[PDB]
Amino acid sequence: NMQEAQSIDEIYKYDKKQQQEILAAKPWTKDHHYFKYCKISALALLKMVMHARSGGNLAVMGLMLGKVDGETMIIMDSFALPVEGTETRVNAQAAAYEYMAAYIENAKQVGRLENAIGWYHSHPGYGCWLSGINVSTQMLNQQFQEPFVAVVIDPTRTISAGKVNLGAFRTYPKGYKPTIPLNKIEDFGVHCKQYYALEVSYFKSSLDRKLLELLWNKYWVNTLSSSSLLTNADYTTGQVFDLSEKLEQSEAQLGDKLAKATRDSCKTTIEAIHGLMSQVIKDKLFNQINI
Amino acid sequence: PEYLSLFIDDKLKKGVKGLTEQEVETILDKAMVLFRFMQEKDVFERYYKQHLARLLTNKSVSDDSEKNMISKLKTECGCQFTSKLEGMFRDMSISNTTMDEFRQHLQATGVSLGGVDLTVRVLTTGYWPTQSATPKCNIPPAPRHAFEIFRRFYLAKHSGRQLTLQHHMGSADLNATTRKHILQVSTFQMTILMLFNNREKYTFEEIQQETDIPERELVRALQSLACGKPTQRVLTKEPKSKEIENGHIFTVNDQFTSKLHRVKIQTVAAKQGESKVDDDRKHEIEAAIVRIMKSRKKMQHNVLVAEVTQQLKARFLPSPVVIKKRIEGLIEREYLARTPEDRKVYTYVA
Repeated sequence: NMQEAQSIDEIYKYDKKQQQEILAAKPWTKDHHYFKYCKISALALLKMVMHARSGGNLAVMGLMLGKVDGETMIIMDSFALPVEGTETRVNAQAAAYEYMAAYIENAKQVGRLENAIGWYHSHPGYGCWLSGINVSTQMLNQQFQEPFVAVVIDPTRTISAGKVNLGAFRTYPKGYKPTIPLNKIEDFGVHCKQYYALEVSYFKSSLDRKLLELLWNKYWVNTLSSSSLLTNADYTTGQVFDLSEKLEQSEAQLGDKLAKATRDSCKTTIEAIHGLMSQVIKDKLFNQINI
Repeated sequence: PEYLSLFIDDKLKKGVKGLTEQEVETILDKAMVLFRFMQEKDVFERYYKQHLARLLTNKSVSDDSEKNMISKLKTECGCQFTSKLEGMFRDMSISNTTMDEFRQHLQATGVSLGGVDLTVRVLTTGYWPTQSATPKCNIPPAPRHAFEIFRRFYLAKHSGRQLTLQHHMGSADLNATTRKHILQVSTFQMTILMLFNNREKYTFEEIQQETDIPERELVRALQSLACGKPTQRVLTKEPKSKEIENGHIFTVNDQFTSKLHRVKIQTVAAKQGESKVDDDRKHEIEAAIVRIMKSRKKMQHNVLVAEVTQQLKARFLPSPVVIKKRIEGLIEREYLARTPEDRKVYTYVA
């Protein structure tokens, strides 16, 4: 069951005509919040993470390759740049651009049919947000290269907490505003009203899943007995709290959001039913032997 | 600014010409508005210190005019330097009141060694400028005992402090020879004459052996006691020469000459005033610059000052004043140009 292109690998197709039609029509010119979804390949995340950690506490960055399907940015590769940078400020003077177009020209022959879809930057341990000059960077990147998104990575937070600190951001055009609050400015920038985040999800290939499932498990009291359904109790409480506001906004709209709210609630209920199933299978495995 | 301080000192020194306070206060208003368009008041106030150090002598000022001008300066300047000049004035006033108290104590409890007049004018160390560690010139017996009893009195009352008597500055008079003439000497000359007294035929090496006379500032006094004296001609040396190295023998002579009974050698004050930090300053500048760009830590208004001095290993190198001036001059463009009204956002951790 590998020769056929399943629903998992169907995203690995680069249709030149469809992308050309999308880039010619330009539906994003009218709707400012046109893009919402950001799908990212696994290996891009891997290369990004290893490049961020290889530089240590020095900021590193690169250009990513991908396409756009409707309102979803599908990124299929990451790439490193030969730049010199400090903890907070970088230049990318000439070496990056001497290894940017040359890399594209080289990749045109190996089989890489993708083009520039955005850039990722590593912020070492000071949040996932668009800086005061990075917002202008995405300003002039989007003003002429409309299919585009800025990716921000925190290496220190990911390496310490254990969760991927990834953020996909796009900015509003100058003039589109819709005194600063004290809760949306610490997790964002001082120009938080000038940019918004996009939902981020990842995809992989069928052979990737097959290799992962046979790589190494052990994980008997590491996964099969790990206080499941309980470790993310704070996550579930936060989710069940914000579904209240989601449903109340949906009801106000009724007096569409409701499908999104139902999907959001279904995700949590399915996750915790999976936790219950794991607990039940553990009970049937260990407790009920040798009565 | 040195010129402005010179002009202010010259105008305030001689209040006979234009004793009206209106013209003086209009001059001070002009000086204040001229200083307003200018900056860098640190050199301005260190020059104030230099001129007022060489107030230590006879007042020859108006006092209340200085109080008025310093009050009008503090109205628009603030604290620290204005407060230390207020400390100057408060120190002088409390010194004169303590002198009055000591005189009252001497009158109440009679002390024979208090017959000599004492005009102790103790100062403070945290506000007044410092010159050096000062020498340890020997004190004659009677002044030594008078200062000892004054020290004993001052260790009483309010305790917790000592008095390190200096010798760089001071005004004294002495009765000499024949009509008795009153001469004016300044500390070192007093001890030199006292040593001359008990035995004649005293040479320079003998004086230098047991007086702890200074080395660098000795040059000014050595060429002031002779080599260009006025018509008074109180004392001369038999080795008449421009330079006197080691063995010029001094002699005591009557030399009555002038009939004036208040001959003074204050003229030496009118002529004695005439006439590697590179690596340290480079290191300080580089440290300040790397601290201001590198830190970028979350601050509101003061924790940045804490972390910058935390980063350094040795102290007195930070010197928070340089951080203050750097962050003050750092507002010229976008970076560190945040709102004074709400000093909350400071690029946070970026």
